[PDB]
Order: sequence, then C-alpha cells, then structure tokens
Amino acid sequence: NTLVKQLSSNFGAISSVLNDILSRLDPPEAEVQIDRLITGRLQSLQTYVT
Amino acid sequence: PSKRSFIEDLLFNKVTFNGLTV
Amino acid sequence: QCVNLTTRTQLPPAYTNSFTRGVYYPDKVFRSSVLHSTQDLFLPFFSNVTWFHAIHVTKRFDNPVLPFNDGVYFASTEKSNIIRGWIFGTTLDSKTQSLLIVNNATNVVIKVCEFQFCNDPFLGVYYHKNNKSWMESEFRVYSSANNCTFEYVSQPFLMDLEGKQGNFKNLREFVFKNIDGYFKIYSKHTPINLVRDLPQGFSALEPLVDLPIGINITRFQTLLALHRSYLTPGDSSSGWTAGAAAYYVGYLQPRTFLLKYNENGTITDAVDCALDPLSETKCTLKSFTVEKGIYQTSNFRVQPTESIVRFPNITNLCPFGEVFNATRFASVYAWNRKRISNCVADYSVLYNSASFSTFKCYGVSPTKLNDLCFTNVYADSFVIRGDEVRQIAPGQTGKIADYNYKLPDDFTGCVIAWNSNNLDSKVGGNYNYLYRLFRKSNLKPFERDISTEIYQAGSTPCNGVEGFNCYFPLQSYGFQPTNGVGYQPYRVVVLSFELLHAPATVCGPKKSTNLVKNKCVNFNFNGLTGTGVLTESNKKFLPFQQFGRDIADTTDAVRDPQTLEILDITPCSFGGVSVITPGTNTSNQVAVLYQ
Amino acid sequence: FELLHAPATVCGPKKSTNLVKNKCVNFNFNGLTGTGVLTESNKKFLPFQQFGRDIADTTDAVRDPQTLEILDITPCSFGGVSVITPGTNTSNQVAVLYQ
Ligand SMILES: *[C@@H]1O[C@H](CO)[C@@H](O)[C@H](O)[C@H]1NC(C)=O
Ligand SMILES: *[C@@H]1O[C@H](CO)[C@@H](O)[C@H](O)[C@H]1NC(C)=O
Ligand SMILES: *[C@@H]1O[C@H](CO)[C@@H](O)[C@H](O)[C@H]1NC(C)=O
Ligand SMILES: *[C@@H]1O[C@H](CO)[C@@H](O)[C@H](O)[C@H]1NC(C)=O
Repeated sequence: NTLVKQLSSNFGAISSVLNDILSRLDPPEAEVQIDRLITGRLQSLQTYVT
Repeated sequence: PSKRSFIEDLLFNKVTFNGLTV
Repeated sequence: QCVNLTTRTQLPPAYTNSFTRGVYYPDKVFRSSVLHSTQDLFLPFFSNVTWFHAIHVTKRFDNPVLPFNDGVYFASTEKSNIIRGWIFGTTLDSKTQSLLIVNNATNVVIKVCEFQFCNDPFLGVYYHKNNKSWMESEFRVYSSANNCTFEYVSQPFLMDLEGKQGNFKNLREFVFKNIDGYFKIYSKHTPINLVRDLPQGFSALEPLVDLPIGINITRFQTLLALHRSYLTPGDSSSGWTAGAAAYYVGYLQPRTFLLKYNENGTITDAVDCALDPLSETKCTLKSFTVEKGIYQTSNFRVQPTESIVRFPNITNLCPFGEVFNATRFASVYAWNRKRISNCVADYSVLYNSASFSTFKCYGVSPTKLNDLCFTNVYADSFVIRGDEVRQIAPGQTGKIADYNYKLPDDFTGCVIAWNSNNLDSKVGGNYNYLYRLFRKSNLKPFERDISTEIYQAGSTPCNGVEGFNCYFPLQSYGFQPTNGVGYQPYRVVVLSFELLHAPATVCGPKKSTNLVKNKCVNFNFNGLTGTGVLTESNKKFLPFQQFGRDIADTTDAVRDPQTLEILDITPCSFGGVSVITPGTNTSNQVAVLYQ
Repeated sequence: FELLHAPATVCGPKKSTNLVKNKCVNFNFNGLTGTGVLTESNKKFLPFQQFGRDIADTTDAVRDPQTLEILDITPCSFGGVSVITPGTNTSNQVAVLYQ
C-alpha cells in the first residue's frame, strides 16, 4: 500500500503525473522534471526491495 | 470438497495496479 | 529524354530469404572469447531480400532506382565483373550535391559533384575483333559538374576484363550506411562455388574506409556493363547483349544482436535477440546453451489501435482583437483586467498578423496550446518603457514590478510585448502614462494599488501639503518620437490562466469523433490523456462532479462531455512471458506461458 | 573559412612525444586517456583494430599508431597501509605493513 501511495508525490516537479508533463510542455525543457520523478521512484523501489 | 479435517477448517475460516503481479 | 533501352521483359520482383547473412563488425575494439551484446543496425535474420537480374538470358535487363533507407545490404554475385559502380544522392537533379563511385580501368574513382545523369546510365564495353579487348564505348553517365566540394582518386590498376560466361566463382557483399554526416562502407570477398541462390553459412564483413562527406542520401542506383558485340543491332537503344548478372538488396533495422568473438578476435557465430522465444532466452542468459528449466524474458503488452477525441460543442469565437489595441490601454499603476471564457481560441493570431518581437511563455510550450484545455483565462493591459520590458517575469525585481504589478512565481502563461511607436509618439508627448515611484510597503500578486495620495517619505506628516518628504509617486512619462529606442514605449499584454480545476469550455480548435467501447484504445477527454478500455459503469455521479478516483489517486472513471454518460477506464494487459525448455542440448522446441 | 558543416575535416597539426616503457606514466594514444605501465605484449590484433577490452569495458591493450606495435596496459600499485602496535601502555614501536 505504501509503495502504491508513493506514486502521487511531486518530488519537486510541477505535477505528479507524467502524461501531463509530456503533454503540456516541450521535452527538452521537461527532461529535468522527468529526471526528478525518476529519482524519486527509484528511491521508493530501493526502500521497498531492501 | 477438499480433504481437510475439522480443526484445519476452523483455522482456515479464522484468517482474513501498476505492475504488482502476485 | 536521353538514350533508352527496349525489350525489357517486366516481371514481378523475385524473392528469396537470407540465412544468417550480413553481419559486420560493429566497431574497432578487439575482444577474445567473450559474448558481447551489441545494439546497432543489422540485416534481420531470415529476412526477405528482393532479387534483381540484368541477365539477357529472354530480353531481361533491369537496374531501376531503389529507395535508400538507413542502410542497404548490397550483395552482388559476379563472374566477369558486369556490375561496376554506384550512384547516391537525394533526387539526382544536378542541383543537390550527390556522390558517385565508378570502377574505371583507371581507378576506383569517388566523386562528389552535381552531376546530371540521364535515365539509363551504364558502362559500355565492346569485343572488337581487331583487338580482343574491352574499351569504353559511351561514358555519357553525366552531363558535367559545376561545384565539387570533395574529390578523391585511388591507385591505378588494370581489371582482367573477362568476356566469358559461367557460374559465379566468387561472391561480394557490401553494407553501405550513413551516420552523423559520415559515410561508411564494409566489404568481404569469398570465392564460393555455386550457380544459383545465395548459399548457406555465416561470415563477417570488415570495414574499408570512412568518407567524410556531408551530403544527404535518399535514393540510389547501380551501374551495369553492357557486353556489346557485332551480333547486336548496333545502337544505344537496341544493340546490347549483356550476359550473366545477379544481385540482391536488403534493408537494415534497429535490431539487437549477440556476437560471439572467438580466440583470434574474429566473429564465428551470432544470435538474433528477437526472432523466437529460445533466442530470447539465449540473449537473456548471455550464452549459447540453455539448461533445462523455466526462464524469464521480456513482458507482454497489448498495443492500442485507434485514438478518439472528445470536446464540448462550442462555436463562438474568442474575441482577441478587441483586447489587442482596440482603442487604448491604461497606465501601469492602474492596469486593465479582463476575463475571457466560453469560446474557441487559437494561437496562430499570435504568429501571422504581427510577429511581436517579445514572445516568451512559462510552464507551457508556445506551440502546444491547441490541445490542453484551459480554464478562465486572464488578460492584462498596460504599457511600459522599453528599458524594463524584462521586469515582467516570474522572479525578477524592478520599480514597477515590485511597486505596481508583481507576478507570482507559479505563474502559468505567456507574455507578449510589441512596440507601437506611431500610436504613442506625440511631438508634444502623451502624458497619461504614469508609474508609482514610491510606496511604503510592497504589494501582493495580482493585487491593485489605486492609492494616489501624497506619499510621505519621512517625518512631517503631509496632510495634503506635498512639502519636503511629501512627494507624489504618480509621475508621467516622456514619450516623444525624438526619444531613444530604449525609452520607446512597448505594449505589453500578459496572458494568465489556470487549468485542471473544473469543467471549462475555453480551449482550442480541436474536433471531436465517434466513441468506441470495449477495446484497448487511446482517448482525449477535455485535454485528458491516457490509454485503456471504455465500458459503461453503474456509478451515480452527483450532477456537479466530473471525475472519479481510486485509492491510488488516479483516474478511474470519467464523464463524456457531450453524451453525458459515465465511462470506465481499465488498463489493457500486463504479464510476463516465461519460457519452458528441455535444454538446448536435448532439443530446440519450447513452450511459452503467458502469466 | 566556415564552421559546423560536415564535421571538421580541415584541421591543424598535432604534436608528438617519446615512448617510455616499464614505468608508471600518463599516456594519450590518439585520444585514449589512461594510466599504467606500458610493456611489450604478444596479443594479435586484426589489421583494422586499435583498442582492446577484456571482460568489463576496460582497456587492456593499445596499438602503437606509429610503429603498429602492441602495448599492454597494467595499472600501477594499490594497497592501504596497516600499523601493528603492541599497545601504547607497553611500548612505542610499530611495524607497518604495505598490503
Ligand atoms: C536531407 O536532404 C535534404 C535535401 O533536400 C536537405 O535539405 C537536408 O538538409 C538534409 N538533412 C540533413 C540532416 O543533412
Ligand atoms: C586462428 O584460429 C585458428 C583455429 O581455427 C588457429 O588455427 C589459428 O592459429 C588462429 N590464429 C592465430 C594467429 O593464432
Ligand atoms: C548432451 O546430452 C548427451 C546425453 O546425456 C551427453 O552425452 C552430451 O555430453 C551432452 N552434451 C552437452 C554439450 O552437454
Ligand atoms: C598498563 O599496564 C599496567 C601493567 O599491566 C597496568 O597496571 C596499568 O593499569 C595499565 N594502564 C593502562 C592505561 O592500560
């Protein structure tokens, strides 16, 4: 349940959903927010696995 | 339907999507 | 046109299938007794390669243009060197720079010239009886060349110039490519003995050269050697009896291989990483032998087919011209507010009628404004000096920005600034444009300050005297045509909006389509995006709600903006793909389990 | 002259140095930056190969571009130091150990 609920946090981005990021904004200026989201989700996965 | 005994049945009745396969 | 040829027996293109054919060295490094897994462009195993013929037999002779995608596996087979050269380029118009490679008796020439080719170029050779040699008869491949930014000539040599017939005693393979401007080539020769369709086995191709040319290539051709003799009629249109010739043409794809470097550093075997489940398990294990058991491989996913779009029925246009210099704007201190809604808008009006010099957005890419659906767009009207046009920005300072009109940091919208010098260049000067020079404290974002009292700089309470330390922050401008460009007025409009709050009808010119059910398809509901299957549910939405949500805080159910029904959303299909194998040693048949 | 069209093919010259052997030395073999003790090797490359890798995308050999020779690459020494003390209370002698 916690691993699922981690999928709705911004981690610093302007929104917590990737589709909105890729639809509202141009990818060369969206790669940074995508990187933020990827870092957050990687941290969550590592915690759960350990 | 199965071959479980009585006490096994009592024990059986007393215990209660992004890629999360089981 | 130019000279042509007759008696061309048109036939459907013969087809044949390669067998582990056309694998070249990916790069320059050296490895010994490893199993590397490279990722480059390769000819797929057991692909479909198009046969071509030029052998007269009868009346067969063909060498037409072929498209040139990202690589071609040209694998000719010859006995008397009937196929000699090549042509590259974009349209062969003698106007776009093009490449050429001829195998002449002098050299294997490489040229980069705007050559003007005819519709039937070739290489001509004749069997003169006085001297039984093979000289060129008509080297009119091209008209001339104007500009040539690259030329090269190789070493001289002398071809054997055979005029005989027989089975193709040798074999030739080439893989032409084109990356990052550079032009490459690969080759390998083997005197294989056969008479017919390409043989079995596996062999590797070695690099030859790397041309540093910068042309763009789309479509290519091929030279042939016409074996003209006395028995021919004796003309460029009908006098020719070429003889045996055969060559195939393959196409590359972004595949993924697993090559097996042997002890010497050569390549002895290769396995395609996506042909069949056993090969996938070999690729995953990084080995050529698979032990008995069950393994894991890539996942299974259903691919969407159709895309649907829904939008509310709105026809009224969005009034923009009456906001863009209708009659007059207001001063900086008292800016102008306007709310626009319930209309279909567009951005092209901000790109065609007047290309405003200052046009920079925030949060939203300027070219993407069609699709995302807006909510209660806000507009601002005011004119400032050209010196401080940068003052209007999310996170800047300045007198007017910090004292007259301040943007929030999370502002989501575009800003437009464009000079109107003729409208605001009075010889006497228009002086209704003011500013707030001083204020005791800063203001709030999107908050007005209409106070125009006598500001008290220090002590001596003013009480309407405007004495020392009592100044008037509202001061006029000096807009005259004689003023400098930096001080010239700019007209600035701020386009502010917010999104994803409630059902709005302000967004752009997209068009609707029919609605489908019970299929894994894409969708777009008032700017929403995703993928799933749309069924009909039994939820009872209260007659003010729009969305539905799960415990994971995502979209579960939506509402059709036109039919007012209630639809459902469900992911298409997940699941891994296991593979059951008895062992590569034992057999080579597998069973696949979708989980 | 121009720039940024058909990536540079007309370009300036490059310098050269000597070739030392059997000593730790930073090297630059046609752009291959590294560090180690170059020594004569016996691996047989192919006429068109320059680099050399073994199991983990690491350099193991390099072709001497001028003489078309093969030179190995062995990294320099490692190893932390260890101090064997019999106790400050007892004496003040040590015996270091290079690992
Ligand atoms: C591709 O070829 C066309 C020919 O019209 C040329 O205009 C274009 O610049 C080429 N593209 C590249 C990336 O070289
Ligand atoms: C290459 O491999 C073959 C094995 O077929 C071996 O006989 C030969 O000696 C090897 N080449 C060299 C230079 O060792
Ligand atoms: C394959 O199985 C047979 C029968 O057990 C055995 O003789 C042979 O050595 C096996 N081969 C390999 C490569 O394991
Ligand atoms: C040092 O050793 C002596 C003799 O065993 C002992 O009496 C003393 O307490 C020790 N001191 C410390 C600091 O270990």
